Amino acid sequence: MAGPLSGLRVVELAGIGPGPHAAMILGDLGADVVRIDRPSSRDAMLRNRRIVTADLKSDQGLELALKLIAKADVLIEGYRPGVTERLGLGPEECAKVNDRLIYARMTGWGQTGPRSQQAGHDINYISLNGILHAIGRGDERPVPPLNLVGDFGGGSMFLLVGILAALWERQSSGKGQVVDAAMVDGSSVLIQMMWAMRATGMWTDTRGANMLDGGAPYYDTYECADGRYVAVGAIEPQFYAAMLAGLGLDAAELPPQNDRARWPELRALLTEAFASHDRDHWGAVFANSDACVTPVLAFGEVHNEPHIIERNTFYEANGGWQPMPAPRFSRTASSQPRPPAATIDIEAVLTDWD
Amino acid sequence: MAGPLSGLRVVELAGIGPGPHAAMILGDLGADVVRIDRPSSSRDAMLRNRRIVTADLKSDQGLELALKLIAKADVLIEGYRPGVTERLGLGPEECAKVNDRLIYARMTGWGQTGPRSQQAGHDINYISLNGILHAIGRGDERPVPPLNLVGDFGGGSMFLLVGILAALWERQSSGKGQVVDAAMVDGSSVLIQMMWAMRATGMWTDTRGANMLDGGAPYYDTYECADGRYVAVGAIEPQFYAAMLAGLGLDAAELPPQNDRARWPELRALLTEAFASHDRDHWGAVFANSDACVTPVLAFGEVHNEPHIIERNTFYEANGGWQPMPAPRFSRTASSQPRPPAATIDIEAVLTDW
Ligand SMILES: C[C@H](C(=O)SCCNC(=O)CCNC(=O)[C@H](O)C(C)(C)COP(=O)(O)OP(=O)(O)OC[C@@H]1O[C@@H](n2cnc3c(N)ncnc32)[C@H](O)[C@@H]1OP(=O)(O)O)c1cccc(C(=O)c2ccccc2)c1
Ligand SMILES: C[C@H](C(=O)SCCNC(=O)CCNC(=O)[C@H](O)C(C)(C)COP(=O)(O)OP(=O)(O)OC[C@@H]1O[C@@H](n2cnc3c(N)ncnc32)[C@H](O)[C@@H]1OP(=O)(O)O)c1cccc(C(=O)c2ccccc2)c1
Repeated sequence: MAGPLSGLRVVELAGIGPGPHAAMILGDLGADVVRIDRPSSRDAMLRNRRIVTADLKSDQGLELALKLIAKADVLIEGYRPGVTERLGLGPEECAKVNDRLIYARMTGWGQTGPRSQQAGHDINYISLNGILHAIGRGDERPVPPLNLVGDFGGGSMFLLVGILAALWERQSSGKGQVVDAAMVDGSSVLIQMMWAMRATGMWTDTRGANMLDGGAPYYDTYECADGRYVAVGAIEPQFYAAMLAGLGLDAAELPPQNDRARWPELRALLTEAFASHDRDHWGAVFANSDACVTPVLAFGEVHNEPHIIERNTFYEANGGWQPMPAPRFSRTASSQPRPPAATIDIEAVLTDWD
Repeated sequence: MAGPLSGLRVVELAGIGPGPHAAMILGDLGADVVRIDRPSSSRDAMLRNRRIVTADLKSDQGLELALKLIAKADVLIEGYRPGVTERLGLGPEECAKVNDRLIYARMTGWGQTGPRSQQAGHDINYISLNGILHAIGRGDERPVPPLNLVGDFGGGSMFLLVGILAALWERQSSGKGQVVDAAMVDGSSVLIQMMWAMRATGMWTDTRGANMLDGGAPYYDTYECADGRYVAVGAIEPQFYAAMLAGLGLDAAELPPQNDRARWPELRALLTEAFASHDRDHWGAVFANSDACVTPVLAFGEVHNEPHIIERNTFYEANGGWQPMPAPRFSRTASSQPRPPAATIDIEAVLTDW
């Protein structure tokens, strides 16, 4: 198996959202990933796995599972607190059969506290810690950033950092431990820059009035003549100057880049400029530029973008394109993901593993 | 130094955004983090858990001090355009000669090669190219940037972290380091792999504001309350949706079906009128301890008053401002409270200590 995590062994108890995403990235980087689902696969998030079923409520299902776990490095579970305990797959049961196991618990609200038993999804976790309120236009209700910030960014990715930091700690101590990854925590660390900026008077709680939330005319999207969009991210004054020259705009006509009181007016001037040509035109004009102006591509166009094609950021599978592994490694390179490995028998795996 | 990454030694060539966010988290988890800034130069909490040092790397003495640190360290982080470290004398090849155990971590937006590899850019630019930006915001309006959460951090720093830590695990076999190439355009593509999966199997359109998780579903969105503040609704599962309806006072019999997309306009109007009839804190009461997946959308400034946030110590206080505590959490080797940014140190003192 290709990648820096060759021969890492990972047991995944099937769930949704973050736990499966973390398992995927582990797979992607060469880990041996076995996912236990329940007797009751077309999701490419299940790439780079062996799938096995087992009623974990049965006596045998439990016993089989504990044999897997005994032979593994990492266990991932993404159920509400208490769930794995009741199955007899809790951290303490696992530590009897393998004091080396990294026990990885993926929740939204965490392991304890008043909301620990509440159902939730991404939108709920990011609502509570200030993140969701900060996203969208000011004259309007907050908009969910898909499920990128709670499930993945502040979720799976923190589970991963935890699984791999604990594997490092293990090398010097010989012992596993429990990783408690809560989306409400990770997503808060994910947005630490805003907490830093608010502390130094450089971020408000007003939506749509900030450097990076879309309120700044040099950090936003603009509609073009054809109804498609560009993104502008020209924060540094020299990039900003370069953009203005490429728009045909004389800097003397315009309010200061960072006079926030005149942003409305600046925006109107830039709006009229971008509107006068189509997206492709601006993509051309600004190629090789430090003006920080890029075409906003829809998913279906991404496969036609030179920089995407030539770095092979995607590969063709199945119905269509999928992201290749990340990040990239010079010596032990990941390989192209294996499609979801149709259900094998949990005994097979055990023989294969000893 | 507390945390699972105790012992880990890290050199960070000062940059902006992902590079320092990665460095911070390593610090957060116990790593020993030394940051080399240029002398043309702390109230940014993103530079917590650091020793800072000065050094002109353009000078001959600068370079060789730098090169000593690198020799005695496990990890190098740099986030400059490709070719910059080379032309400084700090490239991978030069580093591999004073320390072949080094994890050489390269944080960019566009990657190390290809047509955009020298273009300046920010978060909004990298997510504009891979389909992400286009998918965020309401359907009748231009895309809205999800702050810099998806490119810089979730799809940037966090992949840098996984790469560093995956390579550290690899260096337990081979005894040799390697080059980690983390590009935001790639990492953020893996961050959104779910949408690429659903797109392949007909469960996600390219139409902004018309999907299950982008705000198009009346049961996964925010709603404005009587007081002009908001709640989040994430009631995807039918059981949770039913619980929400009951709390709202709406009879399922009078509403269109939850997933009859063609009648979402009606459904949304009904839910809109219901949520609008009481204030956010009413709904907060009604639904606490419920599985209805309704939470208050708090602003940053109110987060410190939320019981579940307080009790799990998701935040700590520092220098007039709350800041996030490290994530994730570890049962045995817990992280400490982060130390504030430390006034500078002489690069000699550090080489001694090491
Ligand atoms: C955008 C969105 C997301 O945000 S995904 C992230 C959702 N949040 C979390 O994951 C946080 C932690 N987990 C939970 O809070 C719950 O898991 C629950 C999701 C609320 C469901 O609650 P429940 O259904 O009540 O489950 P539970 O955790 O309470 O326990 C159920 C268990 O089932 C039993 N058993 C488990 N394995 C087995 C087995 N092998 N054999 C037999 N039984 C098993 C356990 O014993 C336990 O049962 P109980 O004893 O306690 O009954 C998101 C992201 C991605 C996808 C989705 C979709 O919904 C979706 C759907 C279709 C297409 C695309 C997406 C949503
Ligand atoms: C939301 C937003 C973000 O998205 S942040 C992420 C931006 N993207 C990246 O980071 C990816 C890779 N990097 C770059 O593409 C460039 O770095 C550049 C920043 C575009 C432009 O930088 P340039 O100014 O051209 O620098 P360069 O990297 O090409 O080369 C600079 C070098 O400087 C020299 N030298 C370095 N160290 C030393 C030293 N110790 N002594 C002497 N010289 C040194 C090198 O030699 C080289 O110079 P040259 O030889 O080539 O001249 C974001 C995130 C966070 C913050 C911000 C803010 O802007 C902000 C600002 C204020 C408050 C709050 C936020 C924005």
